[PDB]
Amino acid sequence: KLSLNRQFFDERWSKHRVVSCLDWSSQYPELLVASYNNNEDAPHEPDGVALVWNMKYKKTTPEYVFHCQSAVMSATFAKFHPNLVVGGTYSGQIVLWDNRSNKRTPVQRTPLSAAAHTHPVYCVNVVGTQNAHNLISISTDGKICSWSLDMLSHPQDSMELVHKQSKAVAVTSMSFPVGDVNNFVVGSEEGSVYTACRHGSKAGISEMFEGHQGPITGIHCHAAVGAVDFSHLFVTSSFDWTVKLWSTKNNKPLYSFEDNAGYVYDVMWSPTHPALFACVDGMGRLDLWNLNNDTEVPTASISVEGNPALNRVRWTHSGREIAVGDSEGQIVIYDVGEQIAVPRNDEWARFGRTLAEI
Amino acid sequence: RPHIRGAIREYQTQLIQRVKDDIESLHDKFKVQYPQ
Repeated sequence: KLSLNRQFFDERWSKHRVVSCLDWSSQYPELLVASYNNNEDAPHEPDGVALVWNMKYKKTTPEYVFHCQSAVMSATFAKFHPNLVVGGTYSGQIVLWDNRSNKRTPVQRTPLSAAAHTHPVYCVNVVGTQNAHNLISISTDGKICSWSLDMLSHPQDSMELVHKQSKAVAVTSMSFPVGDVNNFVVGSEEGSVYTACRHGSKAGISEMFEGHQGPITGIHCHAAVGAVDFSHLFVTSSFDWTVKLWSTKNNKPLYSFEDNAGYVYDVMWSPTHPALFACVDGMGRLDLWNLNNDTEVPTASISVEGNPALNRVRWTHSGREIAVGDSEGQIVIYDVGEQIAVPRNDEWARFGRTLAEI
Repeated sequence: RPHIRGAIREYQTQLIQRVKDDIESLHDKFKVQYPQ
């Protein structure tokens, strides 16, 4: 069972565009961000036009319109900035929009210097809390750059990302684990997914684990079972149609869950109910599932209207619903409803450990 | 020290609006000219 709620779409700004990454309100509740892509059929329009919506207000208009010059390859909210919107681009500059200024252009654009990114940033993110935060931009070039949300003309802390060999690490949708232990996992271009540190001389790339050959599209981490498990588990996504569960100590671990007749594009599993991961396809199917109940099948899955290549999906934080980003500019909103967080749900840990023994 | 420097933005903005208003008063009073 999947509770298909309302949808968000506006032809005024989703006119034959590609829905890029998403994010829910990391500060507010259920008011999400939608990064888009350029539509070369409309060259007069801005390339990257981000948009937001408000599920808690129950309306249809894209509440805010924001648009830099280039195509926004990534976007999300800002940590403890209830007026700001951070953003990655295709060119390499990192933008910064504001809502209260009513300026449909970002007010603080990262330069295009070598010290900054001159390659698209697929994953730019805030990290800790009030005093524990920063802004880490990681372009596909292979550089990380810490930035304050105040100073943006120069990266606060910045270094590259290379393996033991001096070859580049074409990152794609990295993710910090729970707690910001600075050991963020990095979805590389294809295979060689890495764990990478930030503080110490050992910062950067820790080790390579390869369990799939198709080019990576996403990664995610999660939290506690209700203070039962460590939950450092992180699942990935790739173009080989398979999704592998990983560990911080394995190299070719846990069963690579494969969805056939579909090009996997993203995974993100809500820490609420320790295992409820949702993958997507290049056909219009949301085949999400829990590993405790099922084993290798989508639990309460659904397909999507028409055949949209579902680009990105995000669980509604601290609760349950699903944001859906397609290859076509349209946002769909589903919900589990009946797939409530099971209490004392350690069945999954016993399950994954029993599978891990073979 | 960034450790220290993180938790003061609220107070900073309070002081900025103070600075703001006073420089605005300077725009006002200097916009009136010396002969008058």
